Parts: sequence; C-alpha cells; structure tokens
Amino acid sequence: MREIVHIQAGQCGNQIGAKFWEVISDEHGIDPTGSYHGDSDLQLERINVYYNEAGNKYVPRAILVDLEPGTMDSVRSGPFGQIFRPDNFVFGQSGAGNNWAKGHYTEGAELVDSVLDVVRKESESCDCLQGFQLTHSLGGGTGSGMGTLLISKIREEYPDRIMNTFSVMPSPKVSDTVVEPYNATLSVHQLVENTDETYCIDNEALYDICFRTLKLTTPTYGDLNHLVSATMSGVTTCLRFPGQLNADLRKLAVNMVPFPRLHFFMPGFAPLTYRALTVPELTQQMFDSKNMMAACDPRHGRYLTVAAIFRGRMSMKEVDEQMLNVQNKNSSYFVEWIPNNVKTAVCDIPPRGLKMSATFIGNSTAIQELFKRISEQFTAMFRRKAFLHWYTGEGMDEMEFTEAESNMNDLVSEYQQYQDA
Amino acid sequence: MEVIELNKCTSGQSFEVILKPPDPSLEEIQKKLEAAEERRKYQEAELLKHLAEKREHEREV
Amino acid sequence: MYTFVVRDENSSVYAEVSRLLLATGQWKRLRKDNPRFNLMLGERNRLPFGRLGHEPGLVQLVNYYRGADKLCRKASLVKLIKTSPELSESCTWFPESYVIYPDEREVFLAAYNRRRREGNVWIAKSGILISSEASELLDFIDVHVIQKYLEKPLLLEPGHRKFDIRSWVLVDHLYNIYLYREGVLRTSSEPYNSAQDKTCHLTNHCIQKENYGRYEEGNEMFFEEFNQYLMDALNTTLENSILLQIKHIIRSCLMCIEPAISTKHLHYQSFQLFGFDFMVDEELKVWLIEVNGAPACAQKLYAELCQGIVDVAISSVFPLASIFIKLHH
Amino acid sequence: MRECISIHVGQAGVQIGNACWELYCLEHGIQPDGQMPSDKTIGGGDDSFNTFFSETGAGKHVPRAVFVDLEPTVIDEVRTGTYRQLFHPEQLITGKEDAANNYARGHYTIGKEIIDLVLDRIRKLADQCTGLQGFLVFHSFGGGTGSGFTSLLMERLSVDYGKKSKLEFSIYPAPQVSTAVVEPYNSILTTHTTLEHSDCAFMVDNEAIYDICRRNLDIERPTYTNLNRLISQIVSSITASLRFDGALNVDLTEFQTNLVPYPRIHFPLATYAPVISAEKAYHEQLSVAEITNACFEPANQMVKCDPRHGKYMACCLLYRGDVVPKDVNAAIATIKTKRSIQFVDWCPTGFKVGINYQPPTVVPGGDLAKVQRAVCMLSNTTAIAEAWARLDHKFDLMYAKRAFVHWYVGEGMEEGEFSEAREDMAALEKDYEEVGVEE
Ligand SMILES: Nc1nc2c(ncn2[C@@H]2O[C@H](COP(=O)(O)OP(=O)(O)OP(=O)(O)O)[C@@H](O)[C@H]2O)c(=O)[nH]1
Ligand SMILES: Nc1ncnc2c1ncn2[C@@H]1O[C@H](COP(=O)(O)OP(=O)(O)CP(=O)(O)O)[C@@H](O)[C@H]1O
Ligand SMILES: Nc1nc2c(ncn2[C@@H]2O[C@H](COP(=O)(O)OP(=O)(O)O)[C@@H](O)[C@H]2O)c(=O)[nH]1
Ligand SMILES: COC(=O)Nc1nc2ccc(C(=O)c3ccccc3)cc2[nH]1
Ligand SMILES: [Ca+2]
Ligand SMILES: [Ca+2]
Ligand SMILES: [Ca+2]
Ligand SMILES: [Cl-]
Ligand SMILES: [Mg+2]
Ligand SMILES: [Mg+2]
Ligand SMILES: [Mg+2]
Ligand SMILES: [Mg+2]
Ligand SMILES: [Mg+2]
Repeated sequence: MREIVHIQAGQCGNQIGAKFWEVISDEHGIDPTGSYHGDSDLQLERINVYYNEAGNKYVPRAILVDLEPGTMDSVRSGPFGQIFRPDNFVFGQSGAGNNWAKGHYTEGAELVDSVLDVVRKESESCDCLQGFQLTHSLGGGTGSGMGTLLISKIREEYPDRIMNTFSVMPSPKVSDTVVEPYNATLSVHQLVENTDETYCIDNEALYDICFRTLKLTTPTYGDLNHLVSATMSGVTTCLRFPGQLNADLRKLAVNMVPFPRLHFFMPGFAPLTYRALTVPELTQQMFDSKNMMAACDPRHGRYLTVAAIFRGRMSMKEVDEQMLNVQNKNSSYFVEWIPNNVKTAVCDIPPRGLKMSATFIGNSTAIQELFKRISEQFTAMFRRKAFLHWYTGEGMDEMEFTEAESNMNDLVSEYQQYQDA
Repeated sequence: MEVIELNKCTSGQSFEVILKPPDPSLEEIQKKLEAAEERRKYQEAELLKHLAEKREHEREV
Repeated sequence: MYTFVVRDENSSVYAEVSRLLLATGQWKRLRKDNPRFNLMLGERNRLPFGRLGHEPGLVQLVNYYRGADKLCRKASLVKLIKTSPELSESCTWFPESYVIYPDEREVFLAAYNRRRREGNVWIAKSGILISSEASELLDFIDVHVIQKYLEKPLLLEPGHRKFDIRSWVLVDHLYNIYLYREGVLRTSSEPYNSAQDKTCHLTNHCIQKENYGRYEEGNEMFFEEFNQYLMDALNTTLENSILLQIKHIIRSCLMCIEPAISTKHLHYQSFQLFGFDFMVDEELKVWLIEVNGAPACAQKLYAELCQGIVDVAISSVFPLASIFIKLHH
Repeated sequence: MRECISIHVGQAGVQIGNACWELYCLEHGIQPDGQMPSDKTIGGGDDSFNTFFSETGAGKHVPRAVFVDLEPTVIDEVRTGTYRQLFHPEQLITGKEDAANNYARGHYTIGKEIIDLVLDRIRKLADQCTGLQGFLVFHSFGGGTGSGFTSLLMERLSVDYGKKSKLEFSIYPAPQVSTAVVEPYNSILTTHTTLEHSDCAFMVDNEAIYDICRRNLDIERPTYTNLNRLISQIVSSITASLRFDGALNVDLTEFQTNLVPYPRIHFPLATYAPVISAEKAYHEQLSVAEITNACFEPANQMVKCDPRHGKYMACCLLYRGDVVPKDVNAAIATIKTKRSIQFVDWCPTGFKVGINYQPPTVVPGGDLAKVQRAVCMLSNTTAIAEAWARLDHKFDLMYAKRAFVHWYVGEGMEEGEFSEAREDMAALEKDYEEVGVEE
C-alpha cells in the first residue's frame, strides 16, 4: 500500500517535522485528535501513505527522536501533539551538545537500537514500504550525528528501501554554534553514500526570503519553518493526493538522479507567503533564484533534471506554454545531454490559503556553491585545529576530519565535472 | 491495373490491386537471469561489508 | 525570444543571416547540437530531417527542403526532367543530356550518330571535358552526364565573350516562389573561340580569376548594365527577351517537385534558397544549365538578399516586434 | 477456427487492453455481463469472434486475455470497472511494487519472481484452445514493466510456443505525456531483446496520437483516456480480420506474409482516417477517395515521419463501412498520379485491400463521431526508421555520460548490454537504409 515511514531527529528535525504533520494533517482533513473531518474523499485516497488507521483514527507513521527531552516535550503539548503515537517518542536525557561525535558515536549509539525497534515495528505493519524520510539539521549534534547514524543502520536493515532527507544546512547568518561547519561536513559524506534524495534547505536562503521578500525585519525559526513545511507539503503532494502522477519514491528518484552521488536537490516554492497569481507569475517565480531555498545561483551552474508540481485549478495548456518560455529564457542553464529533463505535474487540490501554488525540485550543479561554502568555513577552523577538542574528547581522530574534508572536495569536483561536460 | 483474388462474403470483401510487377533455450535464459541475480547479491554483500567496516570503526571510537 | 543554431560554418549566405538575426535582439543563438531551437541553419550533407518537429511546443524551421537534391545534382536533374511528364524528354529549355556510368550509353550514341551533318559538340561533367568526338568523351569518364554543348552562345560586345546568368530563388514554408530582382552574369574575359582551351568556354568565377577584370569589375555584370546593353545593341529589354523564360523555367522546375518536397502539412517546416544557372544563345533562347542547392551570392548583393531571407522566410514564421518577384502558381 | 490470446503488460498495455476489449464487446454485441444474445450456439461454437472470446455453459463470453502489471492500481481498475464481470481472477496478475521505469528491474529483478506465474495463467488459456495461432502483446517502450518484463515474456513464449506467432502493439515514448527521462534506454533495451521474438510489431507514438486528439478532436490537453479510445479504434481495425468473416489477414501468419518480407524490418506504419470530433453537430461525410488520400498525409499516421523519402515494401488497406471495390480502385489510381509512392525494386507495387461493411463502432459518450466509412492503412515503409533514429540519438546523448546507468547496473544488468543493444539498433538503422536508399 506504498507506505512511507517518517523520522525526525533533534531540535530542528522535530520542529520542522511537527510543522510538516500540522500542514498535511490539515490538507487531509485530520484534526489534532486524529479524527477525519473533511469534505472530499480525495483527502483519504492516499491517506495510508503517511497515516496508519487505528476508532476510525489516523495516526502519523512518524518516529520522534532526540537526545534531550526538551523539544519533544514541546511537541507533545503543541497543537497536533496528541496525534503522534506515544510509543514513537524515543528520547534520551544527556543531549548532544551540538556535537556530531556525541550524536554519531557516544550518546547516540546508546539510543539508536531503541529507535530502530520502533522503526521495525512501523515497517512490519506496512503492506509495501516505499521507504523513509528524515527531517534534521546538519549543524547540530543529534539530527546531524545521530540522524546519519540512523540512516546507516536503516540501510543495513533495509538496503532495498528508498531513503530521502530534508536536511537543513547551517549558515553563519543563522547560527547557534561555531562548530556547525564541522558537523555539516561530517554529515554530508554520510548523505552522499546513504540517501537517494536530499533536499538542501539552507537557513541563509530561508532568512533572506523572510527578510527581503516577506518583509520580516526579525525572522524567527518559526518563520523559517513555515517555508520548510510548505515546501515539504508540495514535494510530497504527488505521493499524498490523486492526480497525474502515481509514482513511488523509487520511480521519482530514478527520473531525477542521473548519478548516485549527485542527489542533492535545490527546492523552491511559489507564491512566497489576496491577488491570485497568474500562471506566468507562478512559473517565473519558481525559477527565480530568490524563490530557491539552497542559497545557490542556478545561473552559476546547470540543471541535470528539474521537476515541478503545480497545485490548484488552472489551465495546463497555459503552464506548458510558460514552462517553454522560462526554459528558453534559461536555455544555457540546462544540460543538453539529458533530453526532456524538465518535467511538470498537476494536482487539483491546492494548499490551505492558496488558490494555486507551485513547488520546484531542481537537481542543479550550482549546489556545489553550498558545499564549497561549508568546506571553506570548515577549513578556516581546521587549519588551526580550532574547537577539535570537543570531538577528540569523544574518541574521534584528526584523520576522520581530514577524510571528511577530502570527501567534500571530491563531491564539489564531481559537480564541476558535469557543469563543464 | 488488375484486380485479383476477389473474395466476397456477407460481411465484406477483399482483393489485391497490382499496379506493376517487381532462439535462446530455457537453460540459457535461466543462466542469464541467474547471472544477474548473483551480480545483485555480490553488490549487496559489498554494501553490507562496507557497512560492517563502519560498525567496527564506531566501536573503536 | 527565438532560438536558432548554425551547422554550416562554411556558408557565406547564412553567416550573414545569423548576424542579422542576432542584430535584431529578438534572436538568440544556441550550440550546434542543442535540440531546443526554432530555426536550424543546417549542414549541406546528411541533415537530420528525421529529428525535426519532435520537440514539444516548439515550432521548428530549417533552411533546406528534404528531397531538393533531385533538382540540385546534375545526374538527378537529367533523370527528373526525362521521367516527369510535367517536364518530359521533349523539354525545350533543357539541353539534350544523358547519364553515363563509368545507363544511357546506347541511346546517347544513337542520337550522336543521327547528328553525323549537324554540329556534334558535347560536354561531360559531374572535371569538365568538351570534345567533338564521342569516344574521347566516353573514354574520358573512365557518375557523369554528357550534355550537348551550346555552340551558338550569345556573345557580349565588345569582347565577343561568353557568359551565364545566375538567378537566386527563395522558396518559403508556404511554397511561395520568390525570384530575387537582382541577378548577375558571370562573364568570360577571353574571346570565344569555336575552334581544349577552356578559358573562354567555362564561365565559372574561379576559372576566370585563375584579361580578368578588364570589361567589368570581377567578371560580374548586373542586370542594370546588361539591360542597357540589350537595349542599345539588340533593341530589346532584359525583361522581354530573357527574364520571361527564366521565370517560366524556375516555376516549372519547382512546381514539378512540390508534391515530393512540400512541408505544407508536415510536423516541421522548410525553406531554401536556390541558385539557377542559365545560358543564352544568339537567338535569345534561355537554357537551364544546373540548379545549386547551397549557392553563394555576389558581394554587392549579400546585404539585400540576406535581409530578404529573414523578412520572407524567417520572420514570416517567427514575427518580430519588395526585392522579390513572386512567381505565382 | 484458431484462437488468439491477448497479453497486456504494464500500465499502458493494461489500459489500452481495457479500451480494446470494451470496443470489441460493443462491436460483437457482447454486454458487460458477458452475454451475447445474437450468439445462438450456447456454451460453444467456432465462429470468427471465438478467436478472441471463449464461452461458458452459462452463456458468458470470456476474453482470451491476460493482464500483467507489477503493481495493482491499474489492474484494480479492471477488477472494479464496467466490464469486471467479463474477466475472472485468474486472468489478472498483479505484483506489489513496480519496475520504477527501470528495464533491469522489470526484466531481471522483479521479472524472475513472477514469470513462472504469468506463463501458468497463459497455459490455462492455451489449454482451452483447439488451435492456438499465437499472441497479441500490448505494452509501452518506456515503462520498466512494459519494456523489461515484456522482453522476458517474449523470450519464454518463443520457448514454450515455438510455432506460435507473436504480434506487438507498442507505445513509443513521447515527452509530451511522460514524466520520465530514461525511456530511451528502456526502448532500445526492449527492442534489442524482443526483435528476434516478434513477427510483426505496430508502433504507436503518443506524440502522434496526442496531436491527432488536439487537432482533430479539439481536446486541448488530451489524457490517457482520450489517447486510448483512439488507439483502441486503430487496434480494432487491425484485428477485425481475425474477429469477423473475411479472407484477408485471417490469421496471424498472414500479417507477416503480407507486411513483413524481411524479418527484422517488421514495424509497419499505421495510418487512420477519418478522426472526427463528436462535438461537431454535423460533419460532411468523407468519400472513399478522401479517406484513402488521407492515408498518405503524415498528420494521420500513428508515427510522424515522411514516407515520401522512403520506400514501400507492402501496403494493406483496411476499410470499414460503406465501401465497394470500384471506389477503392478509383481512389488508388488518382492517388498514384499525385503522391510520391515508391516501392522497392524487389516487391510488387500493389495494395492488398480488405473491406468490412460494418462501420466503425464508437464508445457512447466518447470523443469520436460516428462515420459511414473509415480506413486504416498498414504500410511497411522504411520512413518509420526516423523513429529509431530519434530514439537512438536520445540514447547516445545520455549513455555518453552514463547518465542513469547506475540504476540498471544496480539491479544486476551489465553495462555491456547497453552497448550490445545499441549496436543492434545501429544495424537495424542500416538495414532500413540499404532497403530504402559555396557554389
Ligand atoms: N497511450 C498511452 N500511453 C501510456 C499509458 N499509460 C502509460 N503510457 C506511457 O507509457 C510510458 C510509461 O510506461 P508505463 O506503461 O506507464 O509503465 P509500466 O509499463 O507500468 O512500467 P513501470 O510502472 O515502470 O513498472 C510513458 O511513455 C507513458 O506516456 C496509456 O494509458 N496510454
Ligand atoms: N551544355 C553547356 N553548353 C554551354 N556551356 C556550358 C554547358 N554546360 C556547362 N557550360 C559552361 O561550363 C560552365 C561550368 O559548368 P557547370 O555549371 O555545370 O559547373 P558548376 O556546377 O561548378 C557551376 P557552380 O560553380 O555554380 O556550382 C558553365 O557555367 C557554362 O559556362
Ligand atoms: N530551520 C530551522 N533550523 C534550526 C532550528 N533549530 C535549529 N536549527 C538549526 O540547526 C542547527 C542546530 O542544530 P539543532 O537541531 O538545534 O541540534 P540538535 O538538536 O542536536 O540536532 C543550526 O544550524 C540551527 O540554525 C529550527 O527550528 N528551524
Ligand atoms: C518523501 O520524499 C519525497 O517526497 N521525494 C520526492 N521526490 C520527488 C520527485 C519529483 C516529484 C514531483 O512532484 C514531480 C513533478 C513533475 C514531474 C515528476 C515528478 C516529487 C518528489 N518527491
Ligand atoms: Ca550513558
Ligand atoms: Ca457460441
Ligand atoms: Ca520465433
Ligand atoms: Cl508450439
Ligand atoms: Mg539547538
Ligand atoms: Mg534490541
Ligand atoms: Mg552546381
Ligand atoms: Mg506501472
Ligand atoms: Mg552483453
């Protein structure tokens, strides 16, 4: 029945994950008690993809993970806190101290088996498991360190299941600690090996969008998260609602990932949130760099593949025409050796508070700008071995950092190979 | 331009108008199918071996 | 914004057309192998017609008619005229020609014998030989066509010299036939000697360049002067004595092949520029020599013609934000 | 009477198969419950329509059809559709997860675990046949199941039914109505593996059906439902000789005899006319000469190409409706003097003609208008090689960078099979050429 199993690790992961379930629970007519109260059977046609059916109640197939209880205690008392299965809250007490080694090797190792037990119980009750999705940040310790540990354990036990991630990349503009480039560099290599899709959500881009476009003088993490939950809703629209597409995770990945390591996507959304947008405006916005959440200029690279889903009632002859006009405008920014690498899909159901919207999924080589940014911040500290004691104190060796640095530089050069090809 | 072989029936008729004159065995299939399954098994074993080396490192840290 | 690609860098005509398109600001050139184009300035040989018109939502146009080679190869033209009832072997404006492989060897000699007391001079070409004896022509070849050499050409004075007329013809996507108002005569600088020496028999621009430049600049006489000469010397106009026949020949050739090459209801569209080569005899009868599928232009006329191509052939399909005579049919 | 078993593979094959069997029932007067009043031999008979339908003691006429898909959503629409009573469970075979547009997944990984089951359900139908002719196989080129599992099935059918003929109805990939990018790989892979095993294949390019639906039916954005009802009409025209009394193409062997002189060149071009919108209140009914002339307009072909710049090897005209030989010959003579129709020097320059007086049947509430006469031309022209050139070129662009190749290698396929299939196609393109061909 094409089930998906959702995991959210750490502070960031649980806070964007909670908002994701709030958004789609509303789209599917599920209330904070898990009871259906919608006006269309389309809301329920693919409800099983993300929800288990209990007293006619729908329970998210979601596992909430953290190494400290704070953020999950806040989720349990949040708006939709009661719909999550209580047994799927798996948390420790010591915290991860924004330390990848604590999440990946010490504190996280003590908790990981417990998480996998819940993952197994959820996977066992799946008629046909599509795969997994993980929400997390790469700049902390739990989501980054333990999240990538979980991904490695899940691939060992489920090697033939898709693993996709929504990964929040750190930025000095929106930063908690200076060690974030260390944690992100260590995590990226894990994702290079063990995920089929990784949506690169850059906090720098989310901030710039909140400040310059949405005119929010002082964005909060909550403001950044409204952009993420909205993007996640769109990216999963074709899996959750009937329409043109009925592809599972594997088929979606096959047509988007031409090379196994270049699976890091630049997501986008339009309209950025009374005048309903025209189709030309939706199309022009979702290709504008200002609507992209990776803080990479697509004009500095080339698209390997592009997928875009349009939601709402609209003329699709008009969308096809506009997609042609924007491709002509950006003709030199698409590789010429993957024919017909720009695909479009439709869903009649729009998201809440919008008559129509569009979600952009780009597999662009410009994403190398993000990895180069992280690599430069990494090296700035690693030249002087600054703040390394937090990691060597947990058993890590200098060599592991040198290898992560080289792996990052190899990833960047592989993108530059296909940007010139 | 001659008409030939005109056949008529209750449902229709047919004719011709000439304008001018001028495998692998089951065994070999099962072999190739099994050869592909073993390449899958070998690649999967290399993944699990690679992951097992990762488990060793985690214990050493 | 419109897009186009260039696949024949050796084309002087369409090198100027690409420059003109770029200079409008509404045209943007892409790379040779980019398939998402509106206009293809394709190559001469093995143009991939089978890959045109299959890009969603793109109207595609190419500067060559698939199948027009049957008119622009010397051997194919002979076969086209003799086998097509529209033209027929009784064609009056095409010299008696025969195809010979290194075929029509028996029938060529039969008419050669019937001549032997008519003048019996022939020319074979695909590399050119003119001889009175057939055996020299047949043995010289060892694909070619043997064509009756016109022994009584119209000779310009002063000079007593030979020439041929080049006419440029544009056929657009609707199969409108446009004759460029301006032609050119490629004249011979040496005097015509009816008595091996091919300086005064062959009127090619290269053969003369290699008395050159004496009478007119570059052995290129244009219609204005050639007209005035016909009025002063022979008391007639270029229109009445020659152009009427030229227009008739151009229309006959192109309407004959229209059903074979027309892109009227095709998934892609074609246009093409042709170079018709004519010869005039002393009685002011026009003869078709050959048709060129990838012709060059005269230096003075590049600007005017290339602009005409864009206006009638390109902008006709892809509008933006006359020098031609329309041969109606 | 000799039976034919239809096999529908993948989403495209299943949905097209469902549209054909709907039309078949309407043409033969079979009701959704399977009852056929006009049939008086209850529970048996060797009539022409029995080549596609078996009969039960209760009077139900059951299609000799097997539907196979690696995921259930599409075949479930048959189990619950209008003609659910027509089939029975043993004819519908579903997996749990699909090939994900991956040939290797359909042929090797998932195909190995279901191939034996499919052959068993096919054997059950073959056991009810007094004299089986062979199989009609419906599938797409682009789908992982339509491409991967079909080629495996065709291999085993040549083993278990070495004497039976096999005809294909293949959907050629069009990006207008596809959200995939790997279909050039799957098309070349399945054509290479299936070529030796197919006697005659009818390619249908979704691009052509799409534009015919837009231009002639005034459908702004044709759906798969629109495309399939038009495709079913053309399939019906091709199989009508097998289901009705007649003398032309009365068995699968005649298709090869009349359309395929060279075995590898077994892809006839189909052209259909007239396609008339049902929204048009009244339309001027076209004459035999007009619909026959329309068989040579590229806009009406199932694959867009230019037969003027190729050579014919065979040409069959299949008329349905008010048509008589006199008007057919009159039209042919006129069309010879206006169209470029060149045959190969080693074939006769003629037309085999079949007429069935029953006019085309249309689905009530569909997009097609009823017409008094229609024609489907089957011509084996080398111009259809333009479709291979297009596909092979898209293959070359991606494979030069090994784009997406890891997906196929990851399922057990070897990189050598890619070049092995591409070289076979390069030879196929040359075979067509040998047959068809500053100043
Ligand atoms: N004409 C037509 N084409 C279809 C239809 N369904 C799918 N296609 C085409 O088939 C190709 C995709 O292959 P599918 O048949 O859907 O996939 P499949 O055979 O089920 O294989 P997998 O789903 O990958 O396991 C695309 O080019 C589609 O445009 C249909 O109902 N009618
Ligand atoms: N039957 C004929 N009678 C008289 N002169 C002839 C002739 N055939 C050819 N010529 C002369 O020889 C010249 C060259 O012959 P031809 O035109 O066939 O070569 P070509 O194909 O290279 C011309 P272009 O350079 O435009 O391609 C002609 O221009 C003409 O002057
Ligand atoms: N978008 C977003 N980013 C966050 C949030 N909380 C923390 N981050 C980012 O995540 C990183 C800190 O990781 P965090 O999730 O708090 O650590 P963890 O709990 O150990 O996984 C920094 O880069 C923060 O900018 C949040 O609610 N939203
Ligand atoms: C839980 O993880 C995911 O949701 N992964 C994921 N990958 C995707 C790739 C594409 C699309 C589309 O919407 C689409 C739009 C047009 C054409 C084809 C596809 C959606 C995806 N979702
Ligand atoms: Ca402890
Ligand atoms: Ca009966
Ligand atoms: Ca066989
Ligand atoms: Cl047999
Ligand atoms: Mg934190
Ligand atoms: Mg345990
Ligand atoms: Mg020439
Ligand atoms: Mg499918
Ligand atoms: Mg091989």
